[PDB]
Amino acid sequence: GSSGSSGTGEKPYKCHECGKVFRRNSHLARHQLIHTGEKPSGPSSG
Ligand SMILES: [Zn+2]
Repeated sequence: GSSGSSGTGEKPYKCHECGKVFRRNSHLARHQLIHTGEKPSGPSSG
Protein backbone atom coordinates (compact mmCIF):
# COMPACT_ATOMS: atom_id res chain seq x y z
CA GLY A 1 0.00 0.00 0.00
CA SER A 2 2.96 2.30 -0.59
CA SER A 3 2.04 5.84 -1.62
CA GLY A 4 3.82 8.54 -3.60
CA SER A 5 3.75 9.05 -7.36
CA SER A 6 6.33 10.71 -9.61
CA GLY A 7 3.84 12.80 -11.56
CA THR A 8 2.59 11.30 -14.82
CA GLY A 9 4.91 8.35 -14.23
CA GLU A 10 5.16 5.60 -16.83
CA LYS A 11 4.34 1.95 -17.54
CA PRO A 12 6.55 0.44 -20.28
CA TYR A 13 5.43 -2.99 -21.47
CA LYS A 14 7.90 -5.88 -21.41
CA CYS A 15 7.66 -8.85 -23.78
CA HIS A 16 7.53 -12.02 -21.67
CA GLU A 17 8.32 -14.06 -24.78
CA CYS A 18 11.93 -12.89 -25.06
CA GLY A 19 12.24 -10.11 -22.49
CA LYS A 20 12.34 -7.01 -24.68
CA VAL A 21 10.93 -3.79 -23.22
CA PHE A 22 8.98 -1.22 -25.23
CA ARG A 23 7.95 2.40 -24.67
CA ARG A 24 4.29 2.13 -25.66
CA ASN A 25 1.95 -0.84 -26.10
CA SER A 26 1.65 -0.53 -29.88
CA HIS A 27 5.40 -1.04 -30.18
CA LEU A 28 5.00 -4.34 -28.34
CA ALA A 29 2.00 -5.38 -30.44
CA ARG A 30 3.95 -5.37 -33.71
CA HIS A 31 6.81 -7.11 -31.91
CA GLN A 32 4.54 -9.95 -30.78
CA LEU A 33 4.20 -10.79 -34.47
CA ILE A 34 7.70 -12.29 -34.31
CA HIS A 35 6.37 -14.72 -31.71
CA THR A 36 2.67 -15.30 -32.41
CA GLY A 37 0.83 -14.85 -35.69
CA GLU A 38 -2.96 -14.83 -35.44
CA LYS A 39 -4.63 -12.81 -38.20
CA PRO A 40 -8.27 -13.99 -38.16
CA SER A 41 -9.79 -10.66 -39.20
CA GLY A 42 -9.25 -10.52 -42.95
CA PRO A 43 -10.67 -13.27 -45.19
CA SER A 44 -9.05 -14.11 -48.53
CA SER A 45 -11.43 -16.42 -50.40
CA GLY A 46 -14.55 -14.69 -49.11
ZN1 LIG B 1 9.51 -10.65 -27.64
